[PDB]
Amino acid sequence: PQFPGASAEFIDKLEFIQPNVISGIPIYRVMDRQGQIINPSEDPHLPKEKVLKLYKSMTLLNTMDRILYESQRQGRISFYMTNYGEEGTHVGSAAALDNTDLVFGQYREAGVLMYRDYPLELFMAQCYGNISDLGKGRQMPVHYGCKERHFVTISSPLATQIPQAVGAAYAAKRANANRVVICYFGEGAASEGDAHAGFNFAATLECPIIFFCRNNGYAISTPTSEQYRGDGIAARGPGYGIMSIRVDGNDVFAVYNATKEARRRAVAENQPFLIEAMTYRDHPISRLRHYLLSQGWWDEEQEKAWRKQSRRKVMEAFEQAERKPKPNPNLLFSDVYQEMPAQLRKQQESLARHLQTYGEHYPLDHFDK
Amino acid sequence: PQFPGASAEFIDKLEFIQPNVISGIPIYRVMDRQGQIINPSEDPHLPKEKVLKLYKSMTLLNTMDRILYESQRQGRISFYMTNYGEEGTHVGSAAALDNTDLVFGQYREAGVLMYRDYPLELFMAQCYGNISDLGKGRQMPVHYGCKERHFVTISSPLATQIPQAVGAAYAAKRANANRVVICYFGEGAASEGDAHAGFNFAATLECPIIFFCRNNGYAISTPTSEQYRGDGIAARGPGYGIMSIRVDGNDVFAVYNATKEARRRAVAENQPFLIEAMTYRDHPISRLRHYLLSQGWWDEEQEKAWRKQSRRKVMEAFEQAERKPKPNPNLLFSDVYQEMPAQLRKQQESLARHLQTYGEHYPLDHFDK
Amino acid sequence: EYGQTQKMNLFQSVTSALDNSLAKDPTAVIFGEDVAFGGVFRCTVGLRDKYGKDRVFNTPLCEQGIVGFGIGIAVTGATAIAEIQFADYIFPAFDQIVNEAAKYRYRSGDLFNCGSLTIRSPWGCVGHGALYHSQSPEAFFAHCPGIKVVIPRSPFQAKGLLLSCIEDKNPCIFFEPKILYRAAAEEVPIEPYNIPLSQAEVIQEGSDVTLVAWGTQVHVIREVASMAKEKLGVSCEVIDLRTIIPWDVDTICKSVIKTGRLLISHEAPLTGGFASEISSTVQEECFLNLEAPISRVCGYDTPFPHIFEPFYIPDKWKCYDALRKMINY
Amino acid sequence: EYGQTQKMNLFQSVTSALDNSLAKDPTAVIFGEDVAFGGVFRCTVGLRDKYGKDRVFNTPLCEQGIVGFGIGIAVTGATAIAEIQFADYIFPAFDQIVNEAAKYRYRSGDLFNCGSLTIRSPWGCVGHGALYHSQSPEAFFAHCPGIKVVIPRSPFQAKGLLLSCIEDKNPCIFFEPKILYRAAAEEVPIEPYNIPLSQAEVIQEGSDVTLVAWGTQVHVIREVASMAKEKLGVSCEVIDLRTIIPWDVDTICKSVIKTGRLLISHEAPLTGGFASEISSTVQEECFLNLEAPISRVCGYDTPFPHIFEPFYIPDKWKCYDALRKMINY
Ligand SMILES: Cc1ncc(C[n+]2csc(CCOP(=O)(O)OP(=O)(O)O)c2C)c(N)n1
Ligand SMILES: Cc1ncc(C[n+]2csc(CCOP(=O)(O)OP(=O)(O)O)c2C)c(N)n1
Ligand SMILES: [Cl-]
Ligand SMILES: [Cl-]
Ligand SMILES: [K+]
Ligand SMILES: [K+]
Ligand SMILES: [K+]
Ligand SMILES: [K+]
Ligand SMILES: [Mn+2]
Ligand SMILES: [Mn+2]
Repeated sequence: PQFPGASAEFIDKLEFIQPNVISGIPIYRVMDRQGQIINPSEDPHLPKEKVLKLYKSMTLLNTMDRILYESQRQGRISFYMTNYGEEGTHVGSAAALDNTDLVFGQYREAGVLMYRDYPLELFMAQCYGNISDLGKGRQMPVHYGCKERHFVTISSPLATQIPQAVGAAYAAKRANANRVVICYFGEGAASEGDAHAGFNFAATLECPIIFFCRNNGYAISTPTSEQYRGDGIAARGPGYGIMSIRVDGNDVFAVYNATKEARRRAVAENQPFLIEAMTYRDHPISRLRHYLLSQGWWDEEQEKAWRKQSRRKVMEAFEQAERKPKPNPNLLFSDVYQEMPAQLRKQQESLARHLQTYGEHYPLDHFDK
Repeated sequence: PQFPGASAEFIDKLEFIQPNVISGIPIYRVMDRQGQIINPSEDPHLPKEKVLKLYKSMTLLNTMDRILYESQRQGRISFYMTNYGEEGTHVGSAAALDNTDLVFGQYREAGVLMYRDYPLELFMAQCYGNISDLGKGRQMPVHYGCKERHFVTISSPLATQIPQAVGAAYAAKRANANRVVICYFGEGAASEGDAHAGFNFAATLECPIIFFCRNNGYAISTPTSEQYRGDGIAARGPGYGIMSIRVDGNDVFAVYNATKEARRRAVAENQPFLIEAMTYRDHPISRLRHYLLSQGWWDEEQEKAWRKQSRRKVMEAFEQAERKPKPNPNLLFSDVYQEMPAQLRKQQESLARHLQTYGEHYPLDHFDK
Repeated sequence: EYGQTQKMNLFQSVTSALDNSLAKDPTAVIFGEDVAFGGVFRCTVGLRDKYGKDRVFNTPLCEQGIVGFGIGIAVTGATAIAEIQFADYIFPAFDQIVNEAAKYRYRSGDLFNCGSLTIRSPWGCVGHGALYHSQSPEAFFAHCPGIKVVIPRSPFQAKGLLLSCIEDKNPCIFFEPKILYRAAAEEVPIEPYNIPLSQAEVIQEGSDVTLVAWGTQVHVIREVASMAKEKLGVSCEVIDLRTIIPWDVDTICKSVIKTGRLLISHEAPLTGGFASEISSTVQEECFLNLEAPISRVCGYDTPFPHIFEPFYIPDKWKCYDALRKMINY
Repeated sequence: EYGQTQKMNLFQSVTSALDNSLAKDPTAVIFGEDVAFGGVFRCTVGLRDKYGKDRVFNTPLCEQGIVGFGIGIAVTGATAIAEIQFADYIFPAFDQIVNEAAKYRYRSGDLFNCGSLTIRSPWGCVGHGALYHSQSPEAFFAHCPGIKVVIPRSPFQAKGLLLSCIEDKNPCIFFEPKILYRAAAEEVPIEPYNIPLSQAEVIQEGSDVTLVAWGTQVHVIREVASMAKEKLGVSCEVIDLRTIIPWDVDTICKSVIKTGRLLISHEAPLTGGFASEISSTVQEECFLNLEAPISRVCGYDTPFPHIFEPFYIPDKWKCYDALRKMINY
């Protein structure tokens, strides 16, 4: 065969290629539901202090979720997306990254920020859009961003970060400072055309990026039987020439091993990797707990003490957030462009005049200056 | 494993799944370069009259290409896209379809119209945008359409027809009259997000559609090494749960067998099929010629006579096209909406007035009324 | 007027229109993200159980594919009613909408068409929706010959305008003001009825000034009419445009010819907003009647902010103050 | 003025700007469909051999991915100069452009930005390009706070405006009038130089009427200025807007304040075209000076036709006739 599009032999028999869906890409697991390491040769033997940091980040994230979720139900904040079931994927993968690796994601990635030590007061400031929000109160709650922690500000439109992440990985390659980009998205977001753009560009442009797809069987109400008919998202990787694997998202050690190894090869080889972590819409926290217990690294007393301390750290940050003023309304006009166009200043000026005369009708009491 | 997104076992060993690119999906072939049937059990034994119709449609298409291409070079028409190397994919696949199967495509599908007996004068009318164009002269040359022959009008934006074709297949399913849709596109167009949309919707909505991808190794200047890194487009089908095959696009019999069998199963099972036909940017016409000769169905004399008759049919249609007037300029305003909005009539009326006064400055001589 | 009615809010009046469509048009299907279980704003509740899973169904999460798929259905003559979950996410479909749906009939000489397509989508601000749950994209579509853009102001207007869009033989975008989905209910007929497209409605007559708006902002300018009459003894003529394109140029010029003054208002940003099209047209046809500059009271030229929403929107006070100055020009 | 110059046509002045950028900015890369071999309009010829295959490279055929990829580069601080092969095909990227690039800085509190992004694209009619090789999409982008849209009228204007877009710290769309790529050449400096954004240019002063246009249509209204002076002894002030947003409101009002009359012209369709934004603004700021209605002479509200192009475009005769009536209003 002499065709430039494909390397292949002839076949002289008509045979359609069938998807293997019933017996799909198997799910990599390191520890069972009792926290037992299943195959010692796969054990990462993470040191105690790091593993406890994993546990504590997962649980502190869960405490904050509980509080902010209830806050949403009471109408004190307008929107919340929790991390339940996603603590393991996010803390375990973040731990395998370098601190300066650039992270793109969307709604279930607060675990990454938590592992990277983002202050509770800042998760709070964004949710309340208060003066302490470096996002200046402009986006809906849970749209976190941190330039210091290399965490690209979340946006609501699904899958848009995927080809952007590939660009940032291309740019990193050129800069030659050994960094990877990771890009998280859900299985529903993987149906958008921007996922096909990102996947394809990453392979043809040879970019050091890890695609991390979290598959929980649902996109809002839509089960996966209605989202795709192939063997999940992992089965799609090899079709773009991307090395792919599927892991148990309830096993922090399995997420960690796959992420660590993807990072090593992506960076060395300038090639993309796809990790599909399976989760539920048995739980990453309890599974790691059973592991801590069996090593003698945790116990009931420590667990109750930590539950109490984390609750109070969260509530201290919560109460302080609720009490801060919102930013000056002047800030609705800045950062539209880097500079402020004169015609936009003129609109800023019209609001100032408007509030001089009609301000009694606006909630000026809560906003700074 | 209890995850709703995937049916799979656990694995206890970290193993990334690798693409098989060097040894890809093999290329289905029926007849060799000498027109010899390679494996008699795959022979379609098409009757002589049909096979001659294939030959004659391929060659007449090639004659028209030669003439219109030269016409473009001389500037008598503004644009032309030829069918060289694509005659086999298009005539062989059209022949496997029912006449009422709906066809979507783009620039290399005139072969389908030719097999379906679209008059030469109408291919010409569209290229010249003359009064006989049922497209009313509105689109660039080669943007053919025929409602009678079930051939959806071509548009320039690549890949847009792919999810549209899936919709028309869904609608056909509901109507229950045993029809399939076929959708042709190139390997470059398969990189657009609309291809990922179409492929995915076809599988989850269970649509009777054949995706026909023509892979010639290039999209304008861009070789496939720059277009994708997986094993061509066929390798992507199984990832969407779509049954896929790759064929020799220089072998009309191989294109015919795969198309026929895809149509049978798509219609029966309400499921999509993907055919990737490999071609060059050895030739479908000569290969079928060697087959005709070996059956005793053609010869030099018949070939010279047909070359002469087809040249004259084409030139008769050509000269007549060139001599017809273009449509009335009134027709630039109709069909924008079904009805014409009053504000659009008002603009029609302003042109009429404008031409009353300034008409000497417009090429009114060539346009009807 | 229209037979037995029932108190419906806007979401309910939407389901009523969709139910009536499916009942009388066997080709019609409704599809988009999460429509099967009733939709995230409850606009398709009960319809899949009633009419079947082949007629009311979920697609994958892909907007370009939702519109492209809908166009393909409509090409066969079947009615396709697509939903985009928030108007903010219609942009991935912008190429299918603008390069394809809008041009389908023209470019084929009317050999093919997608006139049986309707795309319905939640629209406009909601108090806390910030950048991507708040947008009013109508002006982006207004520059595209070949689509219709329609926006109602209440439950009764919504059902009758949606029925017209569904039945009209041109691709239509119907934008549903989401802040009204569960607001006050009004009486809405149970059975089908139509309100014409490309026709504005004068909901209050007046003599001193014309006010034009659409969607939720119609209730804003109704209150401004009250304020003005009360505070300034100024008689406002209040007009709901309803159809963005093709728009009712005639009704708006007739009014401005009578009053001599115009204020247009919309939540979308000023620059390139649809108020500039109405403004420039009105100026061309009514130039000799204009007593004062045509005013546009619109959102600022910024993205739509979360926490600063109260200061962003063109509320009754912004509009009243603009009207005041215009009266004294 | 600017050192050694050379006769360049517009395509050449583009390659000159791109070459100068890559020479002085080591982060800069150029990517899109078929740019490696020089591009389908020859705008990147020689640049990959000169600067390397990692800096001037082909992407897959996917516009949403081209813009998304470019945004990701720019997020790291590197200069990304993306090409979209025809402005007509920019629409698949409309969501990345409008929901992402344009909002990137705002929504992050300036923690992140894509200001080092420029998207350059062929634009406007070409004699025979019909629906999808002819479009002028600027007005679709004008309603989007956060992007800049820029359009030059000649080789010299092109290089200096493109250099500003490349260097400006905001995402820019630069639209290159393709019918000028190989038209008349003019002297263009070899070395880099900048023309300011958001600044119109008065290329001919006059006293009776103001004419505004951009791109190729600037040469149209220059000829209309000649016609008018010759046939009517009417003194036209001729203005090239250049930047669509943010636009030079000041220069245009100053002129209309002097002349009392305005005609705006563009190839894009009338309805929702950018002329309505200039018209409505000028009317608001210059109301008491207007001697006659502001005229808009634009393409009709239809898709752009193949064979009927000569009758579609707002040519010198259409404009002259509109000016005539305006003079006699
Ligand atoms: C472009 C766009 N369309 C639709 C939505 C509405 N939406 C917000 S979350 C979501 C489901 C996403 O599912 P998946 O990606 O699987 O993430 P998960 O919620 O399961 O974690 C949808 C449809 C959106 N934000 N963006
Ligand atoms: C949306 C869009 N982008 C770019 C183009 C320009 N274009 C016309 S043909 C072509 C190459 C298409 O290649 P492929 O799909 O492989 O078809 P082939 O020409 O090899 O038959 C390109 C990039 C287009 N028409 N539409
Ligand atoms: Cl959302
Ligand atoms: Cl093209
Ligand atoms: K996003
Ligand atoms: K197409
Ligand atoms: K319709
Ligand atoms: K820039
Ligand atoms: Mn999910
Ligand atoms: Mn190709």
